[PDB]
Amino acid sequence: NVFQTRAGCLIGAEHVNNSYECDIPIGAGICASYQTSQSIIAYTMSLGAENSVAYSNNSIAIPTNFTISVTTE
Amino acid sequence: QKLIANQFNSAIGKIQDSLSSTASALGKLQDVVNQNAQALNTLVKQLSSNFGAISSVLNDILSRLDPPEAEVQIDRLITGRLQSLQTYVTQQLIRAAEIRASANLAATKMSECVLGQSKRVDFCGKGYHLMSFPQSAPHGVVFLHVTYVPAQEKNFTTAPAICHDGKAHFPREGVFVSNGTHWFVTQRNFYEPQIITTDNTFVSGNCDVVIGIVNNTVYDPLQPELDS
Amino acid sequence: ILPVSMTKTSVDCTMYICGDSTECSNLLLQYGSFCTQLNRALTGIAVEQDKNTQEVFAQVKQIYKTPPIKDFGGFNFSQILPDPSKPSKRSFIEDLLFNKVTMAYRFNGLTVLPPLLTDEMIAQYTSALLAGTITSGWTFGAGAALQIPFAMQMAYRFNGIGVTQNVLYENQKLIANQFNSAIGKIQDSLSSTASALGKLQDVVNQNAQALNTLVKQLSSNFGAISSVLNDILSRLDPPEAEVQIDRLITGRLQSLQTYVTQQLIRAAEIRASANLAATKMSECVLGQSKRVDFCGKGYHLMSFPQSAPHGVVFLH
Ligand SMILES: *[C@@H]1O[C@H](CO)[C@@H](O[C@@H]2O[C@H](CO)[C@@H](O)[C@H](O)[C@H]2NC(C)=O)[C@H](O)[C@H]1NC(C)=O
Ligand SMILES: *[C@@H]1O[C@H](CO)[C@@H](O[C@@H]2O[C@H](CO)[C@@H](O)[C@H](O)[C@H]2NC(C)=O)[C@H](O)[C@H]1NC(C)=O
Ligand SMILES: *[C@@H]1O[C@H](CO)[C@@H](O[C@@H]2O[C@H](CO)[C@@H](O)[C@H](O)[C@H]2NC(C)=O)[C@H](O)[C@H]1NC(C)=O
Ligand SMILES: *[C@@H]1O[C@H](CO)[C@@H](O[C@@H]2O[C@H](CO)[C@@H](O)[C@H](O)[C@H]2NC(C)=O)[C@H](O)[C@H]1NC(C)=O
Ligand SMILES: *[C@@H]1O[C@H](CO)[C@@H](O)[C@H](O)[C@H]1NC(C)=O
Ligand SMILES: *[C@@H]1O[C@H](CO)[C@@H](O)[C@H](O)[C@H]1NC(C)=O
Ligand SMILES: *[C@@H]1O[C@H](CO)[C@@H](O)[C@H](O)[C@H]1NC(C)=O
Repeated sequence: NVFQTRAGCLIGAEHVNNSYECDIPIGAGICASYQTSQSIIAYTMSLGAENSVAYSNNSIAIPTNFTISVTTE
Repeated sequence: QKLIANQFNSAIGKIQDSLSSTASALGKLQDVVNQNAQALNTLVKQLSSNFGAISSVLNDILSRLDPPEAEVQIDRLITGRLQSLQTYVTQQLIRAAEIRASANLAATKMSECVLGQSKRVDFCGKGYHLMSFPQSAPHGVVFLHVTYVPAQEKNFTTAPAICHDGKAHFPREGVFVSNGTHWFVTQRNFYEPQIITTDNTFVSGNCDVVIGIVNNTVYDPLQPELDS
Repeated sequence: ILPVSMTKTSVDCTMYICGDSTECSNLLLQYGSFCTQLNRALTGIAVEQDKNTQEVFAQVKQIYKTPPIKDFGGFNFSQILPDPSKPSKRSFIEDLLFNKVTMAYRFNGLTVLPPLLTDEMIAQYTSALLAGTITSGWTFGAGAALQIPFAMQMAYRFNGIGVTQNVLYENQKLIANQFNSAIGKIQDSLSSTASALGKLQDVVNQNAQALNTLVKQLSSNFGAISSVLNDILSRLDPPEAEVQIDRLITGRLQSLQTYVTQQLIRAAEIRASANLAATKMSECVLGQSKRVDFCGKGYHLMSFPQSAPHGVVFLH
């Protein structure tokens, strides 16, 4: 099972038109992950999830509540 | 206060479960320890390489040959090993600076983040920063950044200004909002509506210039206080 | 203008040294782990290059996109926002940049690996970062983005620098024109002079520089009778040709460590420059900087990231 990429000739991973988070970085946006039986896949990495802020010149969103997170660095 | 306590205390508890099963979060440290022992290993293996000479054992070249030949061979040993040091050494210098570059980054976080409160954004991690707690780790340091992240939002109609008598009123701190009827001024990073009075707002200009000013009535603390 | 990543290269040590010759290839084994530790070295570079580009550009959890209709109060971002009519969507400015900056080395072994993130992706980040900066203020770096009227954003960014917000809303129209007319000249500043991008241009050159040098080292005798690895094998009986090929190998094998060490040192500079970007990107773009002349001369209001080849460009 062969597929042609931007980064070269890939073998043994079924192409996927869907696009998910980059998991195992390959090259030029192609990122592979294991999950679906199962087979290694290859797909164009989605950079981020998509959002569109709902914006209008009078529209403001002020947080009513908060969290306190402890992030190890 | 109480609600912030549990949010803090629980958020601590998550850390200890993270690191408990997490080998990767220390990858930065684990890599540094590795890469040294790596080049240290490779430095050692280079003692087993011929480098073109007839053997990699120093004496076994000697006792095989009469020394005036060994003087030639031991070159290709020395020329080899001496090089392999300068490779390893020049590595360490480069790698040392890399750590040196991360030491400044730590010694700055230690200074600014721990000992201060960092106005810098995302220097101490995502969210507005409250405090950090350093924790030692082998050949490294681990900060626990306590950061303030807002959560629940509510769409609000807002206005940059409010006419009263034709004067313009602007908030000292925060912004005029309304849920659609009553105009409230509130602080920015938390929703805490308050009725709009002169103590909330200062006067500047008049009603022509501002783009987006909206009619309203700014209540006066003082006026009722008079009426007796 | 800042460099961010440098061209990711990976060299085949056994081939680059010994072309198509087991005779030479066997000798290389007698130097041990040099061949392997070079790949271990260059991979360390090549890996973190896509870590640099990772740290800089993607600090944002989600990809925001500008609203369909642009009313910012008079500020015209069509210059800096993604161009909906280009096949690769990149803001009008970024095209000015990609024009300025610009199997040869692959024949030997120097294979130029593709950067993990395609340029079109880089332009989606710098769209997001720029989409959230415009609509959501600075809050999108601290959590969920919060839509706020852009003109009510700039009232804060004046309070940041100590100018009371009543200045803005009174001067808004004026400030609009000064902004727009300032953006325009950024085009010609880039359009009419090719030396502004020298920082990037220098990085790209020095990389392609050493590669040329590294290649030309193949043609040097290094004391051996010829620079063609086969000629030494063709003319001479091997027992002597062994000593000859050493001077080639010793020469070439050294000549890699020279090149490798340069890349390590040079990458360590980029690694430092990358953090400077990631620092600006976080503090300057995502927040508002109180650090005098860190974001560039003057009191700082906001910054607009723009991608450039193996680099990044901020509009302060
Ligand atoms: C702010 O959010 C916190 C949760 O993060 C809320 O606290 C929870 O409130 C519910 C009641 O609806 C309790 O059952 C939970 O035990 C509380 N959690 C904790 C950790 O104490 C809080 O009520 C929210 N406050 C506002 C004003 O929205
Ligand atoms: C917006 O918020 C204000 C402030 O609470 C609301 O005004 C109050 O609404 C409650 C409704 O339960 C009344 O009992 C109070 O008498 C109101 N007080 C004032 C000063 O108006 C208002 O109803 C809210 N409107 C919306 C659409 O949410
Ligand atoms: C705010 O209120 C003022 C009056 O308090 C409004 O002014 C009126 O504007 C219209 C539009 O031309 C005039 O025909 C009226 O004569 C004005 N009123 C007076 C008393 O002169 C103004 O339009 C309001 N604006 C907003 C945005 O609410
Ligand atoms: C923002 O500026 C661009 C150009 O900098 C404007 O696009 C121009 O629009 C006029 C329409 O009057 C055309 O005649 C020009 O040919 C356009 N130029 C380009 C390069 O597209 C755009 O209209 C401006 N928009 C805002 C909201 O200010
Ligand atoms: C993706 O969809 C196209 C049709 O648009 C199809 O030709 C292609 O085979 C699909 N890819 C995979 C991996 O199924
Ligand atoms: C604010 O309005 C937008 C409009 O699309 C909506 O998606 C969003 O959920 C609203 N905010 C909240 C807190 O529901
Ligand atoms: C805000 O935008 C709307 C368009 O949806 C327009 O009708 C209104 O006049 C604008 N108000 C201001 C203050 O710009």
